[PDB]
Amino acid sequence: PAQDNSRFVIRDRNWHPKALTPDYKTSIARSPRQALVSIPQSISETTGPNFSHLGFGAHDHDLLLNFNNGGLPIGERIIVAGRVVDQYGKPVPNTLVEMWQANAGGRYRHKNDRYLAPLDPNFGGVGRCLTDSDGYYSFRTIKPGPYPWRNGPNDWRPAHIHFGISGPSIATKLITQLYFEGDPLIPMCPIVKSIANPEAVQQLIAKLDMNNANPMDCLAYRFDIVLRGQRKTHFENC
Amino acid sequence: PAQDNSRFVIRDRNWHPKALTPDYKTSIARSPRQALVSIPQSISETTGPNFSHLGFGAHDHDLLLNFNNGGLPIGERIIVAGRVVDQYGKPVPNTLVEMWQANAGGRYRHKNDRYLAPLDPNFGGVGRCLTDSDGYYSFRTIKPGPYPWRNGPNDWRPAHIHFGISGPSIATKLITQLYFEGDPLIPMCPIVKSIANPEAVQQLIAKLDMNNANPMDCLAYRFDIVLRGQRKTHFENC
Amino acid sequence: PAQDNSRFVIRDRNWHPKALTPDYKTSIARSPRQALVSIPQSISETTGPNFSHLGFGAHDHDLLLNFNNGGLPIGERIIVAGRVVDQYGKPVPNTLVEMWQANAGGRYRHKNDRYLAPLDPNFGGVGRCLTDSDGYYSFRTIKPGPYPWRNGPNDWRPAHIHFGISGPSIATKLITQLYFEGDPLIPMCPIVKSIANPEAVQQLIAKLDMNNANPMDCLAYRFDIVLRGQRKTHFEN
Amino acid sequence: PIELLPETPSQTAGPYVHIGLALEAAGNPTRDQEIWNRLAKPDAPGEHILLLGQVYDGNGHLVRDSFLEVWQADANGEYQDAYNLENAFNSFGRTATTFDAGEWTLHTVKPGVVNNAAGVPMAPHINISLFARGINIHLHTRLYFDDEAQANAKCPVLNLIEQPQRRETLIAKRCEVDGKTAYRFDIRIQGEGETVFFDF
Amino acid sequence: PIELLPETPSQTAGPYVHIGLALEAAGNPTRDQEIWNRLAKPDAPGEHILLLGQVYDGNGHLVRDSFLEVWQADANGEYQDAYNLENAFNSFGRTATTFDAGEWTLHTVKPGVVNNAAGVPMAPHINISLFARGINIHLHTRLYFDDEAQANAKCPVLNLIEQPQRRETLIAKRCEVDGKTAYRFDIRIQGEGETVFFDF
Amino acid sequence: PIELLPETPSQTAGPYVHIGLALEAAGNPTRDQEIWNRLAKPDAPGEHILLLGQVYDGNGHLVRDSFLEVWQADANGEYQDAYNLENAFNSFGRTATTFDAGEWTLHTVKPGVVNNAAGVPMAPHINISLFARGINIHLHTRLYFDDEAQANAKCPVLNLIEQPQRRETLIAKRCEVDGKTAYRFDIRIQGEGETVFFDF
Amino acid sequence: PIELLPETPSQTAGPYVHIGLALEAAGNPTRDQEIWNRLAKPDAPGEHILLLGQVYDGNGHLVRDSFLEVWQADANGEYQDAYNLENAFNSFGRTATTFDAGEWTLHTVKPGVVNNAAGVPMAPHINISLFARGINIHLHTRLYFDDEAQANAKCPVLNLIEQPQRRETLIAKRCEVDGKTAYRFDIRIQGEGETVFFDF
Ligand SMILES: [Fe+3]
Ligand SMILES: [Fe+3]
Ligand SMILES: [Fe+3]
Repeated sequence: PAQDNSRFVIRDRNWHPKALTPDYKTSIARSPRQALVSIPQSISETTGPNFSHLGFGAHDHDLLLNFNNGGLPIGERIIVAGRVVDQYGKPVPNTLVEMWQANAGGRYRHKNDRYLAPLDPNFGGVGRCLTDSDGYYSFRTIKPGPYPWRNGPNDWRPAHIHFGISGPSIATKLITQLYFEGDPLIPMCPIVKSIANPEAVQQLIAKLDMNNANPMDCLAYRFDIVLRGQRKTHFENC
Repeated sequence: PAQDNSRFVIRDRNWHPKALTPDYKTSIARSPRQALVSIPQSISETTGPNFSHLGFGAHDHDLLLNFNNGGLPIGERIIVAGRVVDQYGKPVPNTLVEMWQANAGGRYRHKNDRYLAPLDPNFGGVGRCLTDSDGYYSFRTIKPGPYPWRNGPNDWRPAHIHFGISGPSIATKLITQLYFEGDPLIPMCPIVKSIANPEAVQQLIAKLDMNNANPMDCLAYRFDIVLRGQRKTHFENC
Repeated sequence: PAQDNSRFVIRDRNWHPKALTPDYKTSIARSPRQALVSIPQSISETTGPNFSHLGFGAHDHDLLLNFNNGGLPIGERIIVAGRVVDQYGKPVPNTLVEMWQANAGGRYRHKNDRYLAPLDPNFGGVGRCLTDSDGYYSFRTIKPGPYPWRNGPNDWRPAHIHFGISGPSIATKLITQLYFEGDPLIPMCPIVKSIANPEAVQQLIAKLDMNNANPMDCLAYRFDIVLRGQRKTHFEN
Repeated sequence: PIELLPETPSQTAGPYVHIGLALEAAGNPTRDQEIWNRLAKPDAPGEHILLLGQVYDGNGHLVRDSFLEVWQADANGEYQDAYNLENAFNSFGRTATTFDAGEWTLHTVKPGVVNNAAGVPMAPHINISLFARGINIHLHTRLYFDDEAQANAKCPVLNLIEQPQRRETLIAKRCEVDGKTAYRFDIRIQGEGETVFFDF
Repeated sequence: PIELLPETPSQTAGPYVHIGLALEAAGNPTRDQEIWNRLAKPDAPGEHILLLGQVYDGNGHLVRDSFLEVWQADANGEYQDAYNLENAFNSFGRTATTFDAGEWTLHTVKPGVVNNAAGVPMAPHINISLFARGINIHLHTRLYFDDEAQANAKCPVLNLIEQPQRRETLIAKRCEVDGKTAYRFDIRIQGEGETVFFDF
Repeated sequence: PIELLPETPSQTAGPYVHIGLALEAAGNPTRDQEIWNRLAKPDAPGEHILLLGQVYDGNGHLVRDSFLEVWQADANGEYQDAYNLENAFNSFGRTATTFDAGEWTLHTVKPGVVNNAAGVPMAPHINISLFARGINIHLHTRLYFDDEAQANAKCPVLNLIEQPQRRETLIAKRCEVDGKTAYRFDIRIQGEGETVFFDF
Repeated sequence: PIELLPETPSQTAGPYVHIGLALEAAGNPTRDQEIWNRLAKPDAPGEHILLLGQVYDGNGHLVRDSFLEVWQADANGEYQDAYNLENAFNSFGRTATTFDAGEWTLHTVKPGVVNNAAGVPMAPHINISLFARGINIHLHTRLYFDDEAQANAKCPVLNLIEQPQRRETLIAKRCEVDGKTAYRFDIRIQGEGETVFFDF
């Protein structure tokens, strides 16, 4: 079973988005008004699930093939790849990376999405994988489209892929969104702008990666992820 | 019939791309090696077709509906709109604007395009319209995808829409390509870079136009076109 | 007989003042705490009154003569003029422009104003007009004085004239305040500073306009107004 | 991206708004023609109704300096933009709350049904814009009628309000005032029972 | 000072989180193996219990799109980190609230006591992380049990909450669902009865 | 100096130009009205002729993806600019070379003489603009006729070409296609026999 | 975009390349082991062949200072990367043109068929890299065999050459030299008959 043998660098909650960011309207009623209560790290927080023994399907990481109803999906073929490291630069191997997204026209395969852009019969928009022994992951997909949403009267999400990363503990687990280099919607989005620091926003922008493209086939984007720094315990209970 | 009653400002052939731009490989064998011969403007050059009496179909300007085989095309719904003016800033009304493009995945509906990205059964990729009495045009379409091509070993066109504009004379007729704001492929493309002046390249980049969007429906891009300046004749044959 | 044939550019509510701006104390209890609900434009929102056949009195635009009780008002004689356009630069003709203001000493002609600066027996402080066919309006008035108010313990409004503009629809209707070039009170005012963007504040500052003055008579200020951009509908169902 | 000229920013109407926009309510002399709270002469077609209401702040206290503008269809569901005091009906009017009269009134007819831009009927409504000291940019709302329950349930605008409980804030309550049909429409700017406000 | 690489910033999970992380709850086809809400096979050691709850926003309305992750010790006070659908017990699981099912459920065993880093026993607890549209960074809380009052009163983590009234928000209420032992743990994100949320 | 707005820069038409401008040549469905290669209805005034040609690159290989626009006077020396598919004669048309049809054709009448701006007669000619993959800005040329030798020798435009050998590149060769009067006008973009291209 | 470390840029090998890379050809003493032009000992499996050729510049003159590197499969279609002078066969070799010997030679076996990355057979070929003074970055080509016509017609690499006439430049001509099977492969760097050069 799991053991308490490490500590995680405390989060900077001014680098992350704050809870109450009223231009993102849903945050108004879904943000605590009381202060978070700080607690010391124990085995409860410094451990978490490892997914090495989860059984993955052959196409779990390949959105071009994992919703195959007779053809390929329509849209911009891309590899999305990167490395997961911690704040000390140490790779995070064998960690669970999950992703989900809309299709090329900004439509999600969910009942609650009634956007008039059509569903793609050969696209589901869901992927998962484990990072390899050196911390790298990769997915193949189509570039999602932007889409409108009921925030302000003319608000549009930039194209994005939702990500979740487990990391070594429940203290490291993160959900975020990947945006794409140059997208003119990024500066305009109240969800992006829930992050107050422009340098932090830049950390969510995937870069075009021609070096990793398959010529005559698909482009590639690079999205590196940084989880909380992990260190050994030192001088505790003495 | 047509009359010779105007002159057109001479083209700047260092603003336009030159014929021989060898990084665009096909230009090597398709560029003249002799100098162009300059000739004075006559009725032959200063007149041209007007298309006010061409019969347009109801959906000729609407690529979401003009290849309707049972559904909407997949991809990012956009309006592409703008104004055609001449170099003196005078609007160019009732002028023919034609456009063609790939689908959301960078595939053209042409036999010679064997890119593995699929065709969209509800997308044809061809539009036309006339500018209105104040020089404005508009199309509705899906944003085309980038695509690979057999130039260098890993070359990719930025997303683009091909345009042709007639203008008042055969001297003004132009074919060009529209690119999209922020696309990281633009600086890398040898066809874009056939244009030597970076300021000229910027004239081909359509800007995101939130003001012209249909909320909850489609985004919009603005692409203004400038044709050669037209003036009256003066002090000729005297 | 009004028709739904146009759409108006969505407002930038970070350019406008937000509702909750606590240094302006009254806003604390008069600001919604729930998000505004966005709704699509319909004929309800994209139409509005046209006042072309409202009957104006001869001096409705002339505050030097419209409260005449035996003489002229005391204070700095000024013309206040400008153009109303939309965000596309299109003039807004035949639109209703209403204004109200304090007298030269910062006193309003309202029972609730108990400021010790006296009323002026020949000044009422109220005007209205229509923009002309090219979008231009003009008023003649006296420059209002600043005045103290019960916000912080030593708060003073910069000299200002209140404005209301109808525009082509209820979606374009606007109330605002005009301030005067160079007034050192402007950067200190919590009502001015309800507007977060300093470039937006600058849009409320009327410029001295010597070109439009009547020599030996009155000065002039220019205050241009921009209403929401109007466009035709396109590709709707 | 394309950036147009910025709109002139809003400012509060302030405590003396009535001297400029509600002269009778300010206790000041009026001009020959004023835009006020009688949208319908007695001879106008449709059901003649009295509307009245009070405005409350976030501490539950009366707002005694508000200024309201209203815009509504005639009884046949047509907006009448040609404003004229000689008209039997005008689609536009103004009212106010003051220190002497904390309850605003409107004299109008019940508006007919108007379709939205997609051709879907909206329930009968009056569009309201609310101005006052402390309000930096005016608040938009709609007054619907409690005796139009079926129509209200199907209104595409009401149905954009996510919570049924909040839809209730826009429904005016039918009553009788001096034998005449009336509806009360109270507005709560902030807090418990906060009125839905719109952006468009 | 020493500045490390910044952590990738959080963003909301958004309204379609279920398509990625709760496929069955999304009504979409599942993969052969999914991480879900049954932590214990029937023969896992310990007292088998159902956990359930509803999530409320600051207006007292149900959150019908939440996603929850849980982490708990097994009945013997051991954290089982080698996730496997063949395990008798997994310390990790996932659940959700949806339009059809506004109440989340978890099938588990009552956790055993684990010590904090100073060797002081913590009361039996489930670690919970809450994600949803409108939540920009996930909220951490703990579920404790109302029939562990003696242990709860001595828990070094509960005792970091300054006010006893707030400690009460973390105590799940024993009940019976279909006749079987259950504990209800409602979460109130904002306002009256606001649930304690942790940083660590 | 005075600098006007710069002209939008040209780009190649690319290999799929036909899908936009030559739909029938592309093998795709056509619209009700298309601008194509039949300038003259059978009863148009003048001598009815076929024009045809092939386009060669600098290696002497066929260009199998070109697109050509033409502009010519009618038989009476008048430019008919009011384009209409119902016209007896249109001065404008389009043609193309393709994988299946490497040789372009045009059905027209022999143009009448028009004067230049100084009043000097130009020899009968067709104005041609050539577009294709590899051509960054279209190439302008003129097609003259080998049976107008006297007029050609006096043409003020042909005489701006310094070398007689180069003038020969613009002279189309009379021939017969299916027994009918035709002129062949091959274009050599580069190298030996390079066709004269104009700037104006 | 992502930018990696730039590759070290190429420079010409220059006129004295043989002193470093072709010592015997330079007329200088050799070391105990040299990489040279005998890929196959007489005992190696496969058809033993002599390859020879001359290299020409754009004026049709002999290049008398070239250096060539070759890479080919063995007779069974396997590349042998473990270079050793004790091997009966090595996949790699070097040759040169010099002032005394303008015609390079190679002693090898005919390579077997190798599939491309998509599993499609390529025709038998030798990969060649050409270096010399005046050549700033080496030129890549392939030597195919005129007695493999059927295979050559189907080669997915040959078929990427748009013009059939240019494909002919890569086909070596079978002959006999002193009774032994040989093929001549001349390279024309520039102009008439210019050899196809590849990028990959
Ligand atoms: Fe004031
Ligand atoms: Fe999303
Ligand atoms: Fe293209």
